Amino acid sequence: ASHSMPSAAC
Amino acid sequence: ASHSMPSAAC
Amino acid sequence: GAMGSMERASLIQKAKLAEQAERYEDMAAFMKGAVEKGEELSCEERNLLSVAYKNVVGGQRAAWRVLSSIEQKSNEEGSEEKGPEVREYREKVETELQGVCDTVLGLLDSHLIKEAGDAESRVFYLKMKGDYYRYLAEVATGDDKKRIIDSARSAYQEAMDISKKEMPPTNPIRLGLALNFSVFHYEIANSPEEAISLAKTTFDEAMADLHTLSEDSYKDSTLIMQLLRDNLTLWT
Amino acid sequence: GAMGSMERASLIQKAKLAEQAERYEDMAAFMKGAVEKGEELSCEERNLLSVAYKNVVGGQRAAWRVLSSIEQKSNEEGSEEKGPEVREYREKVETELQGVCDTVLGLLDSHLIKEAGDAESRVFYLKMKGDYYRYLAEVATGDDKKRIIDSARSAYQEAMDISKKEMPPTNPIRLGLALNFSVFHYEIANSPEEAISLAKTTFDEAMADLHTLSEDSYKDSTLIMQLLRDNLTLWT
Ligand SMILES: [Mg+2]
Ligand SMILES: [Mg+2]
Ligand SMILES: [Mg+2]
Ligand SMILES: [Mg+2]
Ligand SMILES: [Mg+2]
Ligand SMILES: [Mg+2]
Ligand SMILES: [Mg+2]
Ligand SMILES: [Mg+2]
Repeated sequence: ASHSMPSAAC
Repeated sequence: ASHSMPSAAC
Repeated sequence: GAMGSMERASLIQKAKLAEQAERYEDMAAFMKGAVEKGEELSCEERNLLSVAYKNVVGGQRAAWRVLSSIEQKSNEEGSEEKGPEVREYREKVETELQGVCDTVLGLLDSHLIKEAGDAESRVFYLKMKGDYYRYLAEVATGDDKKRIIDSARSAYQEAMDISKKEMPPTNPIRLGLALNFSVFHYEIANSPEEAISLAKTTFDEAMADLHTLSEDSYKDSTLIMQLLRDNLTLWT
Repeated sequence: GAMGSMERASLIQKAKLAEQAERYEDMAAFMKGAVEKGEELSCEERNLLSVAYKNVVGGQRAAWRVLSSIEQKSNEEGSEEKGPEVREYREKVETELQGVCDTVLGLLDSHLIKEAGDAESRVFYLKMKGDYYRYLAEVATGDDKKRIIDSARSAYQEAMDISKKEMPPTNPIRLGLALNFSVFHYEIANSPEEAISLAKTTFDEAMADLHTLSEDSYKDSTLIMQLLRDNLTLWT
């Protein structure tokens, strides 16, 4: 239910 | 886009 | 086989857990192991086998269509040459898809079809045979393409002949068979009129038999009838 | 490795095709092959590596949670004993998940982190290290659980220290790091107040730096800020 992020915009 | 079916209700 | 040491009942139990977990490659391996025990399959077990492999080959077919589209665009006029990689990777997914179809066909031939005597089991397996030859035909391009198409047609035709003699027009096996054979005619055999005729006749004969059904059977049959109507709307 | 004979550029090309086809196991194998060529990764290549493995481990984590829920229910009072199969199949998926995490950690340790000198690459890899120790901690129960949690904390802390010295408060790497470290505090470390404090401070410091950004950078940063706000809404 928590949000996480794998990428990082270039 | 066409529909097909794999199972058959018992 | 890697499932040879596991009990039949434990393989079935784990196939159901795998379905709940959306682990369809596992689900298919468990059901392959259960078939290889050599005993016939119950109705529920037949449906577990077909759902597992439908989900595996369905992901492969979706990937193959994306890759084939990119490959065809790269072969248009004005498109930049990018080397062998698109073709190679389409071939990789194709070969994996073919391997899955060959595995299912092999289970049917050794020995599910020959031991199926009741109409419900025999028709179910012959339909599956037609379906997996159909998936082979979607990617076929060489010397055996015609023979692959004819193998799908022959399995579907034998299933149709038994279903018309032994089952009512609302039976869900008979309806799903007719649905998938109509798709074969439209998408594989270049026979759209045969596809539309079969879908229409199947729908109308089922409508006239609904009055014989319980509420639960009516729900099962009308769900498949709606798919026939949705295809007729797409094709006409 | 099975990708050792393929050119670096062809592995990258195929990873992008695999992403379009939703073939994330293939995508991860192609990117593992590219890392093993020994050259540093560009920004775009780092994101391909992380998207591939996130999708693979994400399906494993979702399956593990379904199976763990069924296992815990079977251990309640009044629940029927059904044998070892639920535990066995949860263990199977767990061991596969652990294997994927160990593969990613091994790529980071041999040799991505030690060759990353710029802040953007070093912070990205240290964040990934914290993330894959976090996924190990979600399934850990034995003598090494505390040490697994501390390895995640230590990687996230080193990444935070570099990011605060070298990057603006709106940088998307810095924001995604803080987001995922806040999740670590809430879900792994039993530290909800630390989680809420970090998310709040990160959000407020980013808001005050948005005025420095182009329209495109503003869109990138505000997307991650919304995730911080959504977690704060769930946790308060
Ligand atoms: Mg993440
Ligand atoms: Mg089907
Ligand atoms: Mg036995
Ligand atoms: Mg390839
Ligand atoms: Mg028999
Ligand atoms: Mg080279
Ligand atoms: Mg198992
Ligand atoms: Mg360097």
